[PDB]
Amino acid sequence: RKNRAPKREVLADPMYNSIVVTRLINRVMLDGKRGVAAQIVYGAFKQIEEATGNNPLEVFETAMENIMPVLEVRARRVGGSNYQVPVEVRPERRTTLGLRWLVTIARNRGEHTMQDRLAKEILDAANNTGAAVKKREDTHKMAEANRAFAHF
Amino acid sequence: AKKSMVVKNQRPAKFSTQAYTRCERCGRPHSVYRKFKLCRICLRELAYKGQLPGVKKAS
Amino acid sequence: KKGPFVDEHLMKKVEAQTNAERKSVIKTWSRRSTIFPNFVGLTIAVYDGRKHVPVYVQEDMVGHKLGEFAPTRTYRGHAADD
Amino acid sequence: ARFAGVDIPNEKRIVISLTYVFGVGLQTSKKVLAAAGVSEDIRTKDLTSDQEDAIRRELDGLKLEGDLRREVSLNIKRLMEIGSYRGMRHRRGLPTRGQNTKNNARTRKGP
Amino acid sequence: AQVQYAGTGRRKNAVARVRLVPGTGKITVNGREVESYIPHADMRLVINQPFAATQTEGSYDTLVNVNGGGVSGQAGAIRHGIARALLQVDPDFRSALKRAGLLTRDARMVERKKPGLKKARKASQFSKR
Amino acid sequence: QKVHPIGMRVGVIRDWDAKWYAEKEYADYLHEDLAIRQLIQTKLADASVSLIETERAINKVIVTLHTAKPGMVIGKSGANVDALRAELNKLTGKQVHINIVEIKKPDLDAHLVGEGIAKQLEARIAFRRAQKQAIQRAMRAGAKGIKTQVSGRLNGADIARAEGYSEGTVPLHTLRADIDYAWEEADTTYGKLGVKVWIYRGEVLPTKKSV
Amino acid sequence: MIKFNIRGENVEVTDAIRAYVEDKIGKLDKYFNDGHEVTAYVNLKVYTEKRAKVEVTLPAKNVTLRAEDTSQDMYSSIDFVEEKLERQIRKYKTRMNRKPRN
Amino acid sequence: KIRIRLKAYEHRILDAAAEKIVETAKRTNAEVSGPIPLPTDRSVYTVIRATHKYKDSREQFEMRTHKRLIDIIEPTQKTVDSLMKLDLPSGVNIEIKL
RNA sequence: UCAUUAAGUUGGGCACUCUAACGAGACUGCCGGUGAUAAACCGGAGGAAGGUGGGGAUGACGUCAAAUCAUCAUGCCCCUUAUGACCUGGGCUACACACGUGCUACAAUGGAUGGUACAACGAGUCGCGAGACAGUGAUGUUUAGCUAAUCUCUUAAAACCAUUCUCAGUUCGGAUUGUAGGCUGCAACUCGCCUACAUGAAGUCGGAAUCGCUAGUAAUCGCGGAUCAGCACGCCGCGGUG
RNA sequence: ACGCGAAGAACCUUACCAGGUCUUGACAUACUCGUGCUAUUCCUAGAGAUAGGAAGUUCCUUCGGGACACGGGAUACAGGU
Repeated sequence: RKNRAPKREVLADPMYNSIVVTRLINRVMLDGKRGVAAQIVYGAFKQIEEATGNNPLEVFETAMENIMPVLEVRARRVGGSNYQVPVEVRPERRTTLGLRWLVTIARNRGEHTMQDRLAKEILDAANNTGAAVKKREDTHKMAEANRAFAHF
Repeated sequence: AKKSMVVKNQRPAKFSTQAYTRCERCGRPHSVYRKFKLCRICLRELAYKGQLPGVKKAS
Repeated sequence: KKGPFVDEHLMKKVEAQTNAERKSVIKTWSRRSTIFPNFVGLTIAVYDGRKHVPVYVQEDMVGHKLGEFAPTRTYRGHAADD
Repeated sequence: ARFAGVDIPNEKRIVISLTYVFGVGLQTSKKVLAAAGVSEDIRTKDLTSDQEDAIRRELDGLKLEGDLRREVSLNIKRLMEIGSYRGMRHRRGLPTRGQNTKNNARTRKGP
Repeated sequence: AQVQYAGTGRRKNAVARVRLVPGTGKITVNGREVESYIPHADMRLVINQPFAATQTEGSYDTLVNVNGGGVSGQAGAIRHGIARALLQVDPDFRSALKRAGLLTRDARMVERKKPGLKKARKASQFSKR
Repeated sequence: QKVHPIGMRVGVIRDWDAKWYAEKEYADYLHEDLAIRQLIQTKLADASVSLIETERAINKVIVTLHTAKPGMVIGKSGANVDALRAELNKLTGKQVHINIVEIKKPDLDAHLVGEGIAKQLEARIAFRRAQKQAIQRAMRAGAKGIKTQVSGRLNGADIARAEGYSEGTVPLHTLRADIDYAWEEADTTYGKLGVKVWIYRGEVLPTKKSV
Repeated sequence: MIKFNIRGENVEVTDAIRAYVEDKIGKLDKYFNDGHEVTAYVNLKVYTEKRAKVEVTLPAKNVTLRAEDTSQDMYSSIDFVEEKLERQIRKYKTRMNRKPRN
Repeated sequence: KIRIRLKAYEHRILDAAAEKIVETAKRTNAEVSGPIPLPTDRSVYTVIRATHKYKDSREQFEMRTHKRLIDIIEPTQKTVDSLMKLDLPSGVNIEIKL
């Protein structure tokens, strides 16, 4: 629409000190089940607490590096000549898309509990390989085809 | 039909199982406020005017 | 059920045909009928609205109403079903 | 015997290990869960040694599972033609609540 | 106990008759914990920005009286009831009340719904017949 | 669709024609008193209806009435609404009450202007000069925003013709509409005539606030 | 194609000229890619055909377009209105194919 | 213990000015807990906005109930001599109890 | 608050709930970059609220001859032995089949384990209807209270910890069924239920596609009306989470 | 257009049909009359209708009777949802 109509803001964590704790609640939390959502998030820094026992931001922020790409895409046409001319949006939206990525693979895995397949992707996020880095290189390799800007 | 459907339920039938009530202008079927003895549809014909403390502009 | 329910005038034909003769049909009406164990072995009609159905009774006919004595709920039936 | 000795599962309670069985369930299988004093039990891959021997005739209160088969059979197959206002609808196949069969009840109704 | 300070703030069909004790920062809601009235739900730690983290800090024993609402309703009554109640014990927290708000008790809610509409923003569905 | 001004005024934005309260039988006495109001408007059949507000009271009823003039309607000297009032006592069986009050200047009433000119439409008046005539009479007599409306139906015709001189600042969308408005159907062999009279002398009309 | 809904909504239905409907929408199935749904909805009345209303709606898989048009004869409404569907697809060539205009 | 409900479907009409004919009972009397605005009791109507077909929209009418009390412990039966007069409106849901 | 313990309920305490009956409370009001000059914009402070604070309403010249011949009626038609009726049950809801159509599932956030805390919550001492109770529940057995800012409703759910089923057509998933009972009414199949129980089918996340969703907004959970002897996932509003 | 009129027609409720089913019409305003308190309650049969009988109707003001018009002779036409 026309304007920069305002967004909303949730508060950052005092427990493990990240706003993406409660934004991780903003993607795992479905049907407004915020207490179960915090049970999964606090249970996931508990998944850090068995595996490494370190700060949440090691696995959580290396995970953020895995799931925050550089580039995203856009449809831009001449009259049908859809040059996929790209953009590189800011870390609130990039972090938001990475939250879609961790809710994606840390949701849709046929394992035992939400903290068990989210133990597969928060613990494999502690293994910091595979699906996330490919889940951004799937757009990163396209940029050479996205070399055109407004040329023809 | 206006008298087998107005006058008939005015005539004593068996019970409430038989003679279901309605307003007394036109014997219109249910959706009838028996708490105010009048039909919705026929009480709406008043609610052209309205003699009620309800707000009139369709809240 | 507690506080049972039963016919009245063709209850007086249960008591007017149980004593006299177990034979005839009736211009019946019943959504309010039953069957007693004494009632078995006779013939009664079922009011669909045109055909007072002449059915004798067997002990299988437990105490239902004449709205469900025989399936006189007319629906044809053998055309396109199941 | 065998009734309780029929087709043992592991990992379960005996109550689900008897709703598992054709019949005895949440009223009665919990009733003889307590009457044999079982109470979860198993999750074991062992039922007991002798609460079997209780639950032979303690379980054998239902008359019978094979006469649940012959109780549906002995019930309805006499109950064919009372009307047959209900038996024809039940065995032609529609759920005979007196149920609105216009569109839905699609699986038992038959597409 | 002693006489109140009239802390009259609330939100969203809740009542926060906040009993106001000049104290240490002790929080006891209806003689209980609000993690015993509505467990828990980190809104226990969104009592702090109403009261404790407000200006870092306000230290009074607020024996809070509430009912109504819920994890956002009477926690909004924590916001206006206990932020405004903190203003009632000490009126020197409007640096925070107009640094961050914590007032108006805005009562944002669902519309005066049009009859016929389900949630006033959703229909059954339509394809095109 | 068109909003009815009195249809959003006379309930609570203007106070009630049933300007009384009850506890349980509110719609009972209200609706049956509206049937009684129908009996008033049909048993003024040799008179002129203006306005009536039948009331229930502490004495379980006070009938509020209005006339279009006292000198002709109320009786030979005042005994038609009084003898017919006792006839209402032998209708519903209650203490029954007369209120002889002329609705002042009924050439500024939507009832007598539009219904009178509709009775002259029964007398087959040229309806355009009837519009200019009557709305010129009352617009001549004030009526800060004033219009009307006539439907069609001439011996097998369409729905509605036009409406000349349907004028006057009647800000019906706005929330300042103080309008004596009416409407009418004239049933004939040739058809029916809708007559809808907007009269706007007063400017303001909420009647809903009191300390 | 996929599905119809033939509906004579005042007079009974007769599948000679309804088959002619089925064949000119057969030429819709010469100009089809997925004939997702259609619906015939026609209306003829008294007084020696002072009208001839017909209708068919066209929910294709991307576009939807109905046709409630008239002639004196209902046969002529099937004629000129289904020919109007042909010329509508003739209007729908560049409106369908030429997603480039340049 | 004279206690007066002016129960009203809405108090905010002339029945708010009915508080003065009972203020005739406030005078010639003392110890007046005066006008108490009672919690309003609501009521709901939902009806077809059209007549018979095409129900896109409905209508609602929330008949609420704005009530009133005055609480005087002493009757002072010259205020029962003031009980005989009660002017406006014709009929309101008034309760004058002990 | 004198509380001073069935207890918010008291001889009482009184604005505390603010109770709703009232006024004042945000009007570019003020300021800066401004705007051709203005209307305005951008923002700032104040301001509880900031740019018509927010939400309903307010359907216009006019269109759709569509709907209202079952409120309302004229043209004519059957209007008088008939399309006007009294009764009686069976249809009206029937089902080869498409879309209208929501909930329920497929699952571990579930499903059992418990004890929460909440807005609502309107009719009513006409009726709602206790901790008096046979209970599996329908309902009795009692109806206490109940002219409602009394009372039975009104103690709603998720968040709470407790155990497991942590993996599967699954303590499943609830299609029926056969019943075995109660409620309603004169009567529960057509043409209401509800409470068991036993068997417990699909179903292992949904073509083409569609639609809705930028704030308490989707999602979500409850309450009442709603009709009414009986009978409501979607059926009105309100809010609980988010 | 389809949680649509119809936010509850168990069913005579219903629109409409079957059957019993009458024709001053069930419901009717209508001219006229031997003339009146219409009672409810019944009993008989019948599916109930609907028929028969029992007390259930033989004038409330100067008296025709208004009043219950009683039940009829009948223009009149309500009663098609």
